[PDB]
Amino acid sequence: SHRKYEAPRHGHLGFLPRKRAASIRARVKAFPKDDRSKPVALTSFLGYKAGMTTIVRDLDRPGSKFHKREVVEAVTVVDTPPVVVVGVVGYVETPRGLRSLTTVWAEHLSDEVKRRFYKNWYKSKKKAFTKYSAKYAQDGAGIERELARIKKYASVVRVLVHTQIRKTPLAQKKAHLAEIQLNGGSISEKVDWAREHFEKTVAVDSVFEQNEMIDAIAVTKGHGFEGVTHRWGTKKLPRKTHRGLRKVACIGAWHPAHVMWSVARAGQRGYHSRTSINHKIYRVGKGDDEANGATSFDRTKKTITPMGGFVHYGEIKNDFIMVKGCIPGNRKRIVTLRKSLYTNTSRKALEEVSLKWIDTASKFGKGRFQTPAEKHAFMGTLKKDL
Amino acid sequence: SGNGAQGTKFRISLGLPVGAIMNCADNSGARNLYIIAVKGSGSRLNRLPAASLGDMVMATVKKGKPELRKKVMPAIVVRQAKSWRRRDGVFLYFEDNAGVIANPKGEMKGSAITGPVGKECADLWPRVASNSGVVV
Amino acid sequence: MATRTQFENSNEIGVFSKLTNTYCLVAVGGSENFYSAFEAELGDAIPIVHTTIAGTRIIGRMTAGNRRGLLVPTQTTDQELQHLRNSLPDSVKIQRVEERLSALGNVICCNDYVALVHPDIDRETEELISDVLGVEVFRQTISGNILVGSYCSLSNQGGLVHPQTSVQDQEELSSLLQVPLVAGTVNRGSSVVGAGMVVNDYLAVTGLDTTAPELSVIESIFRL
Amino acid sequence: MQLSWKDIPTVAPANDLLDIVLNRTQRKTPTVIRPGFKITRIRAFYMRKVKYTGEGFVEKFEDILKGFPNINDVHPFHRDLMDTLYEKNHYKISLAAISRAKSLVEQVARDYVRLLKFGQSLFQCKQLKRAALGRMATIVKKLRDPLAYLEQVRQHIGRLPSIDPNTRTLLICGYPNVGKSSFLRCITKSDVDVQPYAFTTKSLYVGHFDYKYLRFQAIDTPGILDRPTEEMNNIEMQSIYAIAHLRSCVLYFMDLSEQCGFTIEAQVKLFHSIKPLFANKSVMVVINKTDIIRPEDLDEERAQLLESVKEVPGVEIMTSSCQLEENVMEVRNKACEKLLASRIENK
Amino acid sequence: MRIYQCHFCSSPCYPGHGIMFVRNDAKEFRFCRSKCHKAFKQRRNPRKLKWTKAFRKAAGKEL
RNA sequence: GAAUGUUACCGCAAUAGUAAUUGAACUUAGUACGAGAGGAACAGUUCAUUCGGAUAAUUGGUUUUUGCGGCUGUCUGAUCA
RNA sequence: GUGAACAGCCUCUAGUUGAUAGAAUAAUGUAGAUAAGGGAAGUCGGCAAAAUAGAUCCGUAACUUCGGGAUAAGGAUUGGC
Repeated sequence: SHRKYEAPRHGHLGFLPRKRAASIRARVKAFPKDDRSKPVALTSFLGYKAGMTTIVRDLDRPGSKFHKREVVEAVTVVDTPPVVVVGVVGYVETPRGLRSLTTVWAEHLSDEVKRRFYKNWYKSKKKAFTKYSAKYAQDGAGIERELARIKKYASVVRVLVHTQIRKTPLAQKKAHLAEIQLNGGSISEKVDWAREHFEKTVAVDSVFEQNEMIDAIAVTKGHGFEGVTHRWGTKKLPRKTHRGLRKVACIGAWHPAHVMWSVARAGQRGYHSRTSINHKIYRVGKGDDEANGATSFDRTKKTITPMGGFVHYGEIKNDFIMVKGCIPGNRKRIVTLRKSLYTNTSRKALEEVSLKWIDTASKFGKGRFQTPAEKHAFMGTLKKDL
Repeated sequence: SGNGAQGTKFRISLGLPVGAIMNCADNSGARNLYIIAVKGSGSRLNRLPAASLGDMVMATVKKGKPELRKKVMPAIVVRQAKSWRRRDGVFLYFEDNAGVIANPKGEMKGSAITGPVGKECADLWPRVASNSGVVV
Repeated sequence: MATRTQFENSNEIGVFSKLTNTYCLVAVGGSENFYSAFEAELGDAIPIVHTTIAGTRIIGRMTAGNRRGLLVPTQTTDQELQHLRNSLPDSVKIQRVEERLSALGNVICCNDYVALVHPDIDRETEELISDVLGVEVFRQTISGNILVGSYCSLSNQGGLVHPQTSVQDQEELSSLLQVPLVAGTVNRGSSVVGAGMVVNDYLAVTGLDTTAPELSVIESIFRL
Repeated sequence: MQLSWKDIPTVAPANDLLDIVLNRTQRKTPTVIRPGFKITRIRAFYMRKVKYTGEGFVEKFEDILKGFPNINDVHPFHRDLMDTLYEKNHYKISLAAISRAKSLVEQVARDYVRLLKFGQSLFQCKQLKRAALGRMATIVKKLRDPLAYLEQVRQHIGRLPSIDPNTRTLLICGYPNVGKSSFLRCITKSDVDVQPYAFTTKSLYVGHFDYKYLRFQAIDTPGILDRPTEEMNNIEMQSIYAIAHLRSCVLYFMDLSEQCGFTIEAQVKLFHSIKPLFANKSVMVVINKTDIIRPEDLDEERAQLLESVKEVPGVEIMTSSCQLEENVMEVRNKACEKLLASRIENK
Repeated sequence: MRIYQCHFCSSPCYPGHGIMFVRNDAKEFRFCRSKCHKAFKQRRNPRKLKWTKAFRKAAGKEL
């Protein structure tokens, strides 16, 4: 039978598998279609979320209530350290497993990728890739020959890179090895691209342009073994009820005798990975880039450094990337970016940018003055300080 | 929900459910307009669908006009007096509730409506903006 | 001229937009639809530049003005008079005028020499308005109603009056307001009069809901 | 401008009503086993029965009455249109057969709650259902008969116009098979395309015009109106007649162009039959093609409504032609202005 | 070009947040923060209690 | 977690299972059609309700960092603490 | 001591520190917290909870056998110096 008539679903699930994040790296299984017309361009990227702010932008969109008015939403500025290519590995297709042997790394390895392999940094004798660095001493019979196979007996190329932590305020002291696929002309302009780009930073005058639809993948925050009550949505029994007042609703299944799949209770509300798409790049910033707070109303030289700090960060010392909208999953961990998969509907890329007033006040307390020099000037010389 | 409104305005999540004693302050001589039915949605478990600023519901008359009782008449909320939901940041409110007089047909009747009237309902319903006075 | 359309399903075009004889100020609503209406009619010194006020679409409840002189409430911002002032010669005043209310359309009418303000407030910034327009504003209520901009909207010729009006009122204000005062139904027997139509010096845009004898008033009293 | 028709939805007669059959079917069908115990599987079919009940119940017997006014509303002309279709016969047979099946639902509900008794032996239930089905059958039989008539006239009212006698109305009628292709069609835009029309040779060509702010429009029924009621043992001629009886300003049509020598001498003593009936009805005579009038029948036909001789109150006549487009606006205008200075001026 | 300054709290900060209490008929003081909203509901007097800058005008700061 | 020399980092994803829905308004369009009273769909742009998976720069709720400030009864003679 | 008082609380004398401890605070429990708008939409049911609450003064209906109702409801007053 039924109560009234079946009723909706508050115990409705959403993730068949799930589980706790046994790795800081998400599960990237989606890759854009390889194009031959467009030059060598990346498909994925790395970075770290900084936080959110309040940016005033003239709504060019023909709203049915606002339109051309001073309105605000919620955007994020993902920070990204100077990514340097230190590994060139190419592949072909994806049958039932990996299928290659042409793995080319580097020689000048810093103290960032040498900590990823070993938990105990002190026990490490700093002697990694010793048998690989000895191949550069000779003519290179096992190096240059490998590149001759990629130019013919290969297809896709996943460049192995990492993130600088020596200038990153994030207390981790370790780089993040990932895989980035690049699509360009033919199959020989893929391996030779990253080959001639050793010990180099991220260039914004080749691939990275203005207003590009990108994606965002981060890591979700968990809360322990949270039960059906808060994890899904269970009711609250009155105080008159005994032995419980917020316990799980009586299931009463049968449907096969093996109790159903969606009668779930306690597990892990969060601590996984998400996937966000359709995001336009507002402004590409750098590490030594000044005058970040370009206000088109007050005209004052200022940055976007948070006057308070969110949680586990710093005071902006790397290349920040301001993108449209926000991103699921908490920060303080590696965030794998991604370019456009294909000709998406978007239905919002028609509107460009119109950013003016940029917020840079307090993030820990209440929003007051944007610049600390303004408060000092309004106060003047008194007892303490100047 | 389509009886002469300028598009579908942003349905703000207010706090006017079923059984809300609404007052009265306009050209009419009524004191309060008790509502016996508040809706404005569809498929939704458990919930009493509330009415945002600019919705057309049916209310009754208790105190004020004893001659017009136990009947159905339109009642569009002209006074929100509560924090709405926009994109600007601003969230100002009034004090007293709404309460207007309308003929049991599908339109309005009141004209000289005193008291502060929200600009949200004025933009949505042309009849409200045409029959008001003090806006915000 | 005297056209009639269904702009956004609203017969009350006087509420949304406001095409006074001072300056053709059109709100946001009016893309290629309104442009095709007054294409060969306008396009002169008075364009149809879109604008807004205080985050609203209503431009008929902010000011009045005769032929030269438009004010602006202090409630809104100055993000509209910093680019639109280039088109207009010298009419809209850029002086910060303090506003006591917000809506100035159903309390004050616009013409040239005839004006009326419903008694409700004192005399502070209201005197400054009459000083610019140069009109001896005399406060007088009509049938105990606060509204006046939606019941009557006279011009330099005639003036349509709300049907629900006493006979005595349609005689004592015929010499002072220099209008014949013609009472009759309007817009299929609606409750609005000046809120459904805006009389201009040249054209006269109304509504299609207006019946033939209700529309024949313009081509008889106002005379073209 | 309407009355109380063209609002009733479609009604299934008997062939399109096979629903009862379907239901009885599933009913006699049943055969359940009832869960729980195999010894107490006798308790369920009662619910079964209540069900069938409610079903036929709602059925019909209320939607038929909707869409139809009353046998004694206001004017008999509103029911005169049905007289030329179903006739007071099927008429009363209208509300008649109405109340017919109507109470039918009575007997229905009756026997219904009736059996209602017991909630044991699903089988007995099958027999009960069969009986109910039979009962239903013996009804819609003769039912659908006149009910067929029903559906018929039903759709029927889609081509037949319906004016309003509670306002101004200018009666305009003409005589087809003469030359109305470039005369009467100069007023309206009516033309036969898909919708057919019997009775006369042509169809329904009702003219209309919107001068100043008035509203003058009325249909015409040629044939029955052009002959006495006694001559027509029914049909619509009488249709033409009631048609007349309606009006505010009857406009008679003549033709002195002599298409094939069809002058009028016998229908002269016929206008007096409807003369005292025109207490507050204005008359108007319009003659088409006035230029080829030969002096052979002019000195005899003029003693009708043209000159002050017989059965003439003393009105104004018009002699012109709208076929050659000679002051067609003046003719149309000077045919309803008299009504403005009569009923409108007084009331 | 004008500088936004709070009235009841006398503190130039963000224009919105903006939950404010009108005076029905006449106008009201535009709040500059959310903390100023709860400081008006309890009918607190900013003239006596130090929370504004107008009180500092009668004090005098010349060091 | 036991793991066939071991640990860490970086890939391919079989099988089973499966997940977003609906409505209105504006423009085309007071349109095609029609004797009158009347009255649509396709494309493009702009939204809302409900369910599931998330996020905390702003707002609201919560206040064990039992803070800061103020106050009642009693006490270390009394005051500050 | 405060207070209407012999309650409760605080302090002094006398009488005391045996009832497993430590680390940790994810969900599900007994008693005890606090939530804008709406003010009886949950439930068989005024069942839980919360608010109103003392003294002085003022005011205090109908009914009854004038020993009652009556400390009515709705207000005002209240500490220290």
